Amino acid sequence: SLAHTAAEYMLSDLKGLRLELPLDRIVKFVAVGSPLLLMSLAFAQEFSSGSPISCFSPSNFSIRQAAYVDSSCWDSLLHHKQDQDKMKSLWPHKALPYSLLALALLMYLPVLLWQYAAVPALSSDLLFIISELDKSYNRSIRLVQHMLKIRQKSSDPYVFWNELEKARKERYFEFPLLERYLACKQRSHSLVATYLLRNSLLLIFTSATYLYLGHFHLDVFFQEEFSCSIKTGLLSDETHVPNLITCRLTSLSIFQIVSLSSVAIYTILVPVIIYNLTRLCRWDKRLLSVYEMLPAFDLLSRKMLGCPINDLNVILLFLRANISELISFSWLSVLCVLKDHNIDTVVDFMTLLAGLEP
Amino acid sequence: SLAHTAAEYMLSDLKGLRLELPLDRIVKFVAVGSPLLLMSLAFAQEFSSGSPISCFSPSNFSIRQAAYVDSSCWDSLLHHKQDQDKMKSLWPHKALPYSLLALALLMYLPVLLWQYAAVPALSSDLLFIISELDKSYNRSIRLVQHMLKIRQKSSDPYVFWNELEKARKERYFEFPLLERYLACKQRSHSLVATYLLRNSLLLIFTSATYLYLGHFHLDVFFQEEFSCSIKTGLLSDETHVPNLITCRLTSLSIFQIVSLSSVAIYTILVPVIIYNLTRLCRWDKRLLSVYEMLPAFDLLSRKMLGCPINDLNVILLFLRANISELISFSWLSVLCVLKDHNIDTVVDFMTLLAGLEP
Amino acid sequence: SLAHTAAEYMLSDLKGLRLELPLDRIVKFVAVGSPLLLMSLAFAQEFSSGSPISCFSPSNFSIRQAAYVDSSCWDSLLHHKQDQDKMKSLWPHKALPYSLLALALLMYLPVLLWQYAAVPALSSDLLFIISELDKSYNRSIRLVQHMLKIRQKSSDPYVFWNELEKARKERYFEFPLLERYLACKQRSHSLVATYLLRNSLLLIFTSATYLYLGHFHLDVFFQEEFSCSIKTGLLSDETHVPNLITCRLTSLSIFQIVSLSSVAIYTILVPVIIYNLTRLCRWDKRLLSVYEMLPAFDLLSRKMLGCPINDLNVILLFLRANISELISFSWLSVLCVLKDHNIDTVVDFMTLLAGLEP
Amino acid sequence: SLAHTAAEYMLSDLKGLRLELPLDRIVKFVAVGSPLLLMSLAFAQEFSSGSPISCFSPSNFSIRQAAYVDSSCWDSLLHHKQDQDKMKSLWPHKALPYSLLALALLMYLPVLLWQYAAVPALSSDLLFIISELDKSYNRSIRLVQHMLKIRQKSSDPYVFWNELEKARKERYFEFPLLERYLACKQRSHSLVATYLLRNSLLLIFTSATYLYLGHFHLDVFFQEEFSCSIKTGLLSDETHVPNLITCRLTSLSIFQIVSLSSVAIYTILVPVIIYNLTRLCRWDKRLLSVYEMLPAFDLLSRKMLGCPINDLNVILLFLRANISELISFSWLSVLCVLKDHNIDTVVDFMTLLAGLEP
Amino acid sequence: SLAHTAAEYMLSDLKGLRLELPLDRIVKFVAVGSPLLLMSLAFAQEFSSGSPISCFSPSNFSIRQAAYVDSSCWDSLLHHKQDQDKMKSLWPHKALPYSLLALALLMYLPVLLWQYAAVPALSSDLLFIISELDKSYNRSIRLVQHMLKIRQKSSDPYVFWNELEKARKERYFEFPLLERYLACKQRSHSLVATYLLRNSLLLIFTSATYLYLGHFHLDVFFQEEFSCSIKTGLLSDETHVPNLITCRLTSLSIFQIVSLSSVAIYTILVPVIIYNLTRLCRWDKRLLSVYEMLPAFDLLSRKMLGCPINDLNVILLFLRANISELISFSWLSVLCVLKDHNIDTVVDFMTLLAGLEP
Repeated sequence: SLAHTAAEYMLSDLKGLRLELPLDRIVKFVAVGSPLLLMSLAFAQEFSSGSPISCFSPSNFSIRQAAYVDSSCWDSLLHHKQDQDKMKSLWPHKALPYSLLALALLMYLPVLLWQYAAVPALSSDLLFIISELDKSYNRSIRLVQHMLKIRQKSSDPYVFWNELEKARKERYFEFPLLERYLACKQRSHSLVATYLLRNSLLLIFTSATYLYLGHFHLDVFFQEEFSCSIKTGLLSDETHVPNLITCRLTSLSIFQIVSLSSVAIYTILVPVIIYNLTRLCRWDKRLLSVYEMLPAFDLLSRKMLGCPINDLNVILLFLRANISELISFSWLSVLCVLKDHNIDTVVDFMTLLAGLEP
Repeated sequence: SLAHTAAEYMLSDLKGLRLELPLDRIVKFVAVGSPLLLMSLAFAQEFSSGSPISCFSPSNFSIRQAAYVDSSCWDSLLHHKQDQDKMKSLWPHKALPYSLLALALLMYLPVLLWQYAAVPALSSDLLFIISELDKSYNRSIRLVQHMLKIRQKSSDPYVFWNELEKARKERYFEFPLLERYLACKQRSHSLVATYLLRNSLLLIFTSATYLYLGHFHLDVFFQEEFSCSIKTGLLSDETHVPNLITCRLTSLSIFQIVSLSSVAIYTILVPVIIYNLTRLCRWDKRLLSVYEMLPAFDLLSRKMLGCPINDLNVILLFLRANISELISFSWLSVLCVLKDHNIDTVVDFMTLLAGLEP
Repeated sequence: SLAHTAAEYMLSDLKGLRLELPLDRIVKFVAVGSPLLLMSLAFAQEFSSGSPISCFSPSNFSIRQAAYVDSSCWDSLLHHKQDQDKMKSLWPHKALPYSLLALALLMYLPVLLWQYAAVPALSSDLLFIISELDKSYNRSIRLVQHMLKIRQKSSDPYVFWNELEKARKERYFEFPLLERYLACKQRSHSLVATYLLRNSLLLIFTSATYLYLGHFHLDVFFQEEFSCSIKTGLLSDETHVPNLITCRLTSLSIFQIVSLSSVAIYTILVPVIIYNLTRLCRWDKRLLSVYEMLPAFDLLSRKMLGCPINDLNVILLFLRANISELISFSWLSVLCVLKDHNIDTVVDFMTLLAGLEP
Repeated sequence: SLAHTAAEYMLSDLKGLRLELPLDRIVKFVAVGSPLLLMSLAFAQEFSSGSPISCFSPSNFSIRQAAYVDSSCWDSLLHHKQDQDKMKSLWPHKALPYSLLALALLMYLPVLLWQYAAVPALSSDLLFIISELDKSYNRSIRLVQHMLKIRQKSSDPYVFWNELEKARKERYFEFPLLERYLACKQRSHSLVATYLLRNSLLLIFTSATYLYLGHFHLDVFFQEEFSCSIKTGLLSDETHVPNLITCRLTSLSIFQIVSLSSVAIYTILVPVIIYNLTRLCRWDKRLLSVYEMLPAFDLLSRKMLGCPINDLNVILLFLRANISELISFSWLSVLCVLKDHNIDTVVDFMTLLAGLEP
Repeated sequence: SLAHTAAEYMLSDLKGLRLELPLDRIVKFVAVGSPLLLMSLAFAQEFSSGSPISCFSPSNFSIRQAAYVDSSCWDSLLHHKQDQDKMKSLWPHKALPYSLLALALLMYLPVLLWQYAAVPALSSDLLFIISELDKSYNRSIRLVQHMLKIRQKSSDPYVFWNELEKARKERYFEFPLLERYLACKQRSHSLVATYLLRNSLLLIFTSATYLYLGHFHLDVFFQEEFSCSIKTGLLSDETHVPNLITCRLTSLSIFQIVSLSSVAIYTILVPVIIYNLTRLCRWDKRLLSVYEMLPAFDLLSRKMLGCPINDLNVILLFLRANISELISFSWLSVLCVLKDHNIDTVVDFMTLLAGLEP
């Protein structure tokens, strides 16, 4: 089955960045692999359908004539009701695998749009961001060996403030270019549209699937017997039954169960994308108390105003997922005992020098 | 069969930390792989079922007519009893693989929840804790070694009872950051909730499986013959049998054996999760006797009081399984001969000094 | 099926250079793999063909005679209409896989032409050009150190208003090799033809596919029943039906869907080739403002005049995709804060020393 | 067949330690894979059974009726003997694959028990021993090499019986850390119970297999023809033979051969388990003569007294297998010429210094 | 087929030592893989047997009745000859696969026992012997170069006939540990018993195969038609043929060919085993003429006395296959010139100083 090779080629799980949120990956997995899995279950493995149509041909017919009768109606699914002659078609029974494959291909479009429209740019931005944090951290490394015999011998305030205010105007406190980079990036409105459009495509496709299931299905759902005709052409001048009644659709149960599963999976999937969309509608101030004290992280906390829709929200959402890899997976994360005005200041710095890393 | 592929993808066996207990692993393996194995056995390998329904059609029927007979009843499981006209359905026979796959997928949810909502924080805490405790070694053999050298130069109270306080309560012998970190953790109640929910989901899934097996199964269990009807539609105006009796279900034995095995496996597996849950309801004091001597290992034994339902219990339980990789898989493990007040204290030192460590 | 294999060898995704645009890549993917996917869907997997034609032979015929009748009309697919005796053929039904394979093979010609007659000559140019232009960061505030420091040494115009005509404009700063190379490349008109030919081949082949679908298809489209003759040879002297009416094509629906999808995919693909060919018809000056300040990058924006159909256009088109490999993954992409006269050009400068890499 | 996959997954052949004896390994292999091999041979490959039952239906019956007759008795194996109506079941014929799979999975429990309840503790207790034994090597030859500085030019009585006699009491040569450890492990009894349970499980399991083969088999062994009944339900009101006599079991020979092989393999396997049980019941004093002279091995050759049940026996048993890895695969193994009171003590030493390794 | 799987698992082709003689390897290959190859050839691939028995049922019988007749005699092979009622059985036709697999498994036991009972000690001895023998190179050139250098400074008896006793019988030109090791080992008789038993097991298995082929085969060899009985049970009260004559065995020729090949292969194999056995019954003295001149190799050449059945014989037998790895793959192998007492001793020593090892 092509479902397996589809699952292998597409839907398959720089050098270090996490470019996709776990919830987005879960949503993509569930929305893309479900049609392929349903197609694999329906037309392979357990339920060997064989022939999807059976016909009650008269006993006078031979084997090949019965095969002709049952094969000339599968491609001509038409109910010749006696109620004029409203020939109702049951084409979903034949087009179900095509619809499943079309939905599987369609649900992959937002993934490609995200991956190609804006991923080199985001990679460039965050790569540059991480390319100078390491060098500034190295520039901040050469303070502990300065704070070992100059800091120790003192009457507490002076050196543990005195050398700090000496280091305050000293050029390893004010960061080189971030003060302008963040101003450039926050105001630019280019990358939020990609996120919004990616979520809107999934919502629109779910709505389209609902419309498809509500309009074409739900009508031929409890219909299992239909009467066809063979003498509708060159065979009209022949002596046999003019209405080959009681042609039964063998795989009706598979049809119903596939429809129900397709409805249910997207029904439970709907609110997750809405939550992801609403994630960007607010300014996240969970850990902002500890951010305003650190030199570099003060700038991230400062530019938190105005409309909550700009590139800064997405960049911060991606950095928070990338703030714990190997180097910021440190004191910053360990600074959880500082979440509970002259004592708090000296308590906060003692904790900082307690984790003196080397 | 897709059971093999499902076993390949899901249920397939930082950088050194153990993020799962062996009992939890065996529980997950047994609860996940069992439905897949049952599905593989039931509809593949040994017993090639062929057609799960056989029909005793009258000899006047043709081959294609008999095929239509036996295909028009496998999707219309209905016992047309003469007792009015209660058509009892036998749909579990058709839906057994569906139920098995659904159970296998449902039982994978707690593993995903544990992986997504608790693994990173617990890994971070374990990393910080191990990085702090590995430095506790060169603080009781390298810092305390000047108790044996001074003991032989003096006698009793001012050499062994009056120096254990000015050295134990010394700056190099304190870990205040670790004490504060565990003090803030013992108040937390987030990560224990993940464990409780992970076990509770398995409990409710086992209960739901019990209701499913007790309500739908156990009724169609000893019934192997049912009389169907064909003239319930456009075939009503025809001359043949109106009640085509004795349609026999071929794979009843597989059904019964699968149901019995599913009952037995989970009946055996039930108390294990209960024991896992009650593991957290007590404070474990199996080795505190040797722990309270060490500098850093005194703290984790000190903050051991009050209600046991908290984060520190979980982190310590995971730490016990994580205390023996390559570094603490040493003297700490060898500290078994000191498990049996001023006699052994001078003799427990000589065993400790006997090891020249590197 | 051969479609899977052809997808494995053909269409499978120096040492760092990107010689193909992503739009070109996706165009090639969706132009080459689409007929292979259609062929795989049409004659394998979900829809099991069996026999592509059914015959209504008289009941007197045996099984082997009916098989002969069925097999003697597929290779002689021929409508003997009574309307003299215009013997219309329905050969597209038989020739669809051959046509699909021919189109799939024909789609590869522009790709191989570009890979053979364009890649090495252009790759030499890219390697050489990136090689000179790398020598621009050594001609930075390392060599322009006495320009920011001369602000207080010297005064006003001959600092950062007229200092550039003698101190900057001198032999060390300028590059004669670029001046010699770019003019000759501008006058050259060799490689400007390969891109146009490769796009025009795809356009011509699309038009040919349209003509094929409009002439041979769209006529035998709703025809599913035709009458044949078997007494057109050595069987003429036999007593049986002289014309065997109602030979039904079982796979008419697959034919219709294949034709419709083939039309739709190429209709969607048509404008992208036009966009790609028109990409070269204009000069891109999006980031020319920041290019003319830099020493080496000034020459790229200086030779920007005349007719756009030149080698330089393709060179810069491929360079902008490779301007972010690992070393130019830096300040030039960083300099977004410079896209908003005395304060303007100075602010151009301390932004350069902020990203001083080491 | 699932037997192949079961063989790959289970029963598939620190970092250098040998935690398993070869005899126990071969016992596990021949006890686990044997039922899997029998299952693979019995229901696949050479003997393509097809249908396990053949029925002599009357010639009036059609093909479908005969198929129903032969399929309605395989799942209802019940001998309707005329001797009241003691309908006897021949259910082992249908349950043989289930029994084989149950035994194959069932034999694997002791392996898991040994791997989970004894591997870590034994690995640690043996690793400490080998680590001490490879860290206390230099004090066996080079220790007396400095005493050999005088030995070359000093009289034997006072440089072989008195000068290095004090070196025996010296600080450098003594291993109390073993001396207490051996006794402490000797007083324990935790790990011997795991070995005893592992072997007793195999013994009980073989006896259970014997009970199964003696009670339910050995009765339907020469029976190949049984007479069934079809009119035992809704078909009672029909005109045909009341008993479909002479239903012959096709695969009786496979049944008999499988039973005989299962009996013979375990009959051959029985004494090895007993020998492994009694291996622990005695002191192994094969090489105690050379152990009592060596520094570290004197302690190993000191403590063998009292009851034979202790963890020390298992530890030394596993150490003997690992005493020839790469470093103890040395002079100790070379010391085979010292297995044949003033000349014995001197010949034993010039042999020791003859193999002075570097 | 299991033949391929067995070939992959069993019979599949320290760290440098060669512990199996090429002749032993080819003997094992041609003795183990031959039955597997015969089984793979005969019961698969080219000769698709299908049904191994054909029945000439009367034309009145139906298809299912004929299938019953032909399936109830394959498992009941009994010739109801009219000559009382000597029902001769033809069970080898059914048991040939089982016999072939049993022979294939039986021929592997000596390999396993040799692997498990002789490899460790032999490898230890070989490693010891090589690690001592490789030191002999700097023991005849680095130590005896002052034999021809002094020779030119004097004349005859005190320069080439009186110094050969002072220099040869010196401390550094002696190997006491090695000579004692060989003295101890030539008394041993453990490893030689393994070789003798390994060869005798193949001999007895060959004789058993001959007995099996001569007792059960060679009787049913030209018999292809046997008359069975079907009214030997519940069918006795029926109206049909009491003697269903002419049940023809389809696979007689392949049976004959398999038997002939099995006889011929082992007939060819027999003398190789006896030659391998007789290899140990003599002292090999081919290159021993020069072995008496090297210092260390003199001990290997000295102890050729008494009965040749010793562990020493086997240790040199495995040594000669291992004298040409990389280091003794040298001057020793170069020494072909000196295969054609003062004259020869003085002329021959001109090579090592000329052919320097430095």
